[PDB]
Amino acid sequence: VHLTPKEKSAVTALWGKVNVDEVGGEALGRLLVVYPWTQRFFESFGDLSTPDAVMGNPKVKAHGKKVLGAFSDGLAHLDNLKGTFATLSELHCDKLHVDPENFRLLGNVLVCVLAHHFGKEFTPPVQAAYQKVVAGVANALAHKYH
Amino acid sequence: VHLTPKEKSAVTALWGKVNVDEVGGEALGRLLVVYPWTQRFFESFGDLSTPDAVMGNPKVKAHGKKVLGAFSDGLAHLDNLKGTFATLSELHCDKLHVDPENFRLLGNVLVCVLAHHFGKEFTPPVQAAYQKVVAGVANALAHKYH
Amino acid sequence: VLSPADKTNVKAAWGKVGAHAGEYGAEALERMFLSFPTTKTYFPHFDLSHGSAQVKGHGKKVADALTNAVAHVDDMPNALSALSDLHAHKLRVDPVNFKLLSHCLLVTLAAHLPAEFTPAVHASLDKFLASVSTVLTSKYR
Amino acid sequence: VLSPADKTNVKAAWGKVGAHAGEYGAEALERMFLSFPTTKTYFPHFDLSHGSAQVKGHGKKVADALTNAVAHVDDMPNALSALSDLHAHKLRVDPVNFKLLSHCLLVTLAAHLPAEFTPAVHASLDKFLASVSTVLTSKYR
Ligand code: HEM
Ligand code: HEM
Ligand code: HEM
Ligand code: HEM
Repeated sequence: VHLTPKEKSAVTALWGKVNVDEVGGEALGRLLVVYPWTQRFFESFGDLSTPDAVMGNPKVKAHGKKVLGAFSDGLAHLDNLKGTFATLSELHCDKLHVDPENFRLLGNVLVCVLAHHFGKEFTPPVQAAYQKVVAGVANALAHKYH
Repeated sequence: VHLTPKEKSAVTALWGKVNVDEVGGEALGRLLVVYPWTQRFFESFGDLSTPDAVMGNPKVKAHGKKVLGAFSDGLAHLDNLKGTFATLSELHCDKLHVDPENFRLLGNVLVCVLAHHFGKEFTPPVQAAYQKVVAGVANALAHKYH
Repeated sequence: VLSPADKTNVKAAWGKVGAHAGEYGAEALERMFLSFPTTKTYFPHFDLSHGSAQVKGHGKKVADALTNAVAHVDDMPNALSALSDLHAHKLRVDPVNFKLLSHCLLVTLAAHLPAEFTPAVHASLDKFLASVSTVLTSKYR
Repeated sequence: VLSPADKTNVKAAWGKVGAHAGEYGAEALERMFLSFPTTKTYFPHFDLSHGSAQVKGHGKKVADALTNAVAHVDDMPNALSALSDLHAHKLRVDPVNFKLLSHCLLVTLAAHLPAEFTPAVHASLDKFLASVSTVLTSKYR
């Protein structure tokens, strides 16, 4: 995906301020709460009975951290997302058979979490730049279906 | 997209029997009837007030013929759909701003029209091969969004 | 919303299916599993090969549920309430998958009932299956 | 379907929006036009630049419609019937676009109301906006 320099600047500047220990878990937790069918893929995580249970679940925070790392990795290779996400594409598509619509949903939940954390700093143009990024990541993760 | 030889065989064999003067118009007409918001892009075509008006509309049949030609062209280059559909991607995405979900819908309507015309000959495995094809075409037409 | 013409069209088209109801349901499932392999994961206790008695039996169940919806088209949320609970709560079926099965049911009908599958009836059937899908996905919580 | 807790959550969150209702609607539209440029084509008679009086005025209209839906949450098809006719028949708005605006409204609420945007309320608001979207797309014919 192609970001303008202004967009690259906006994205990289905000990402530097991201709490990398927490934001990933918050996005994954919210995915499980807002789109409950996704819980089908995480039965080994234990207590997902309430929103409070989900957000406080140690396995959700831990796994969310790995997700966020992958997004960070993507932000470093915006010009080669397909190669960056090849192994993860095989995992989510060939092994897990996650419908790719859910890649888009997680991306949009991440965008909501970034808005929540950054407030007025998450301007409409900054959002537009992040939408290009999460669309690119979702498309790359879905490549094994293509 | 990658078809097995058996799938390639199934697809090419059926396509040879397709009425190339009519099937395209039938698919485009059904798109306009079943998903009426798509009529927004064809106001210059005249009478679209009833299903009978749409299916009998000379401009719908004419334009449908061009669509089908593009699919035929794609069937000849399954290993390079992106290049094949580059100009059409710029048209539908950059100039027309058609949401790419509609590329998928037209593809699925085409699959319904093929089922209608070929009956029991349109077996579940033949359908599965054609679903790979129309997914590939839709993804290639949407490349300018990616 | 389903118009009067839609309900007439769906009732008439489904009337033509007849004793083939269960057979067509089984065929739609088969089409779905082959065309969209992600859907197979909901059925690990099923043998999904051609001629599987399990797919045949399940096709009949699907068809009977659709027939119930046709028979109670003005009261579908009530009629399908139990099935909505099952698919959303217990089974956690991804909502995208209902679009896939709906498409495979249309293809099945097109392949078997050429005279009935007019553009107008195609539109009505698509709206009907979308309405059924809306009810069956209404219970995620 | 919206649960009792969902309706409580949505009413409470929307209560906090207050006199900012129209402003937030305008901001959601702006977010949508910038993030998803295909949506701009519905508004050729609009100047969609930042600070546009037309986007501001339209944001107020959007917000007032959502407020009507909140106020009549158990009777939304009736309350929104006129707007459903407009968007589906006259304007021919692609159903995909309602998901895009819904997302931009959630982002707007998240950016302005951090205390209210809990995971539970996020879920309720998403369900509410999906319900509104279902009504506004119910009239294609
Ligand atoms: C942009 C979207 C996504 C990204 C970037 C992402 C990234 C990741 C990463 C980095 C891992 C860890 C892989 C490893 O341990 O080496 C993982 C595992 C996993 N993902 Fe995701 N993921 C995404 C979407 C999803 C969604 C939407 C689902 C389900 C609804 C899902 C289900 C899983 C599961 C079940 C695992 C565990 C696999 C295992 O441990 O065997 N992923 N993902
Ligand atoms: C797989 C999907 C599609 C294919 C293969 C396709 C193919 C084509 C082709 C070959 C043309 C003629 C271009 C030319 O004259 O050189 C065309 C034009 C056009 N297409 Fe499609 N199309 C697809 C989907 C759609 C959809 C879904 C819409 C709207 C809902 C759409 C709207 C249009 C319009 C408005 C034109 C006329 C453009 C003009 O004459 O300036 N297309 N398309
Ligand atoms: C028109 C849409 C659908 C209808 C009418 C329908 C109907 C039914 C019926 C009648 C049953 C059996 C209920 C019972 O025995 O108590 C059932 C079960 C089931 N459905 Fe569906 N269904 C639909 C869509 C789907 C989709 C899209 C999926 C997943 C891709 C799905 C997955 C399942 C599963 C996994 C079961 C349980 C099978 C078992 O454990 O034996 N359904 N459905
Ligand atoms: C939550 C979803 C939505 C709500 C509550 C909403 C509400 C409204 C309202 C209240 C009006 C003005 C009605 C009037 O003045 O008579 C309107 C008009 C309009 N809407 Fe929406 N709308 C929604 C989604 C959308 C979407 C997704 C699109 C397209 C991307 C769209 C495109 C339009 C257009 C083009 C107009 C007419 C503008 C004009 O000609 O001045 N709407 N909408």
